[PDB]
Amino acid sequence: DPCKVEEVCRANEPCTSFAECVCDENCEKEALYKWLLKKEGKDKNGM
Amino acid sequence: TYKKRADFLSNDDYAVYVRENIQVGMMVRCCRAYEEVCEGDVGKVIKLDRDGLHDLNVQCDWQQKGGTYWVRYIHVELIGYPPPSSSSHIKIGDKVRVKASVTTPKYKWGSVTHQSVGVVKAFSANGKDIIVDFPQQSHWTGLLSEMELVP
Ligand code: FES
Repeated sequence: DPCKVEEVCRANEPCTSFAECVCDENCEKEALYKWLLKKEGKDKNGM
Repeated sequence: TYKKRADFLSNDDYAVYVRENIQVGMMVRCCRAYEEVCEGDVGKVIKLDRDGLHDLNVQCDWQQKGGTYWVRYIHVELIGYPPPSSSSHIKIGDKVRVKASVTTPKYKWGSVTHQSVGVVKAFSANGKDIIVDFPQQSHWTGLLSEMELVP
C-alpha cells in the first residue's frame, strides 16, 4: 500500500483500515494523489 | 481587523503573522502573485497544512482562477470569516458540546465526552462540519447537526 490509514485518517480516532473510513470522500483518495505527485517529483500544485 | 505585509519588516515576519491568524473557511486576497494566482484574486481557504514557513501550506478556492491552488503564507492577505448562515446560530468562537442524543459522534469521540465543552475554531470546507478545540483534544471535527451551543 502507498499510504497508511493511521497517518492520513481524518477522524478524531484513527480508523483501523481505509474500508472503515467515515468521511464523505475516502481519506485514501487525496492521500494517493499527494503521494503520486511526490513520486513524480512535482510540488503540491503539480509544478 | 487584520494586518498586512507593510506592517512587518521581513517576509518571514509577515508569514508568521498570517500563519497564526489563518483558518479554514476564511476569505483571503492574493497580495503577491504566484504562478496561477494573480494579485488581487480572492480565495476561500479550504485546507491548511503545517510544513515549513516557505512551503505550500494554504489551499484556497480562487474566484478569478476558477479553481483551487496552493500558495504560501506570504501570498495571502487575511480578510475575514463569512457571516453565520448555517441556521444553527453557531459561530466562530462559540462554546459548543456534543448533543446528549448522540451516541457516537460522526468522526468518533477521541478524548471528548458528553461533558466536554469546546470552542469553535473553523467551519469545515464541506459546509457540514466544524473544527472545535476541546480541553481534551485540539482540532476535533464535529458534524454541525450533532453539536449545540452551551447554555
Ligand atoms: S480513514 Fe478514518 S476517516 Fe477516513
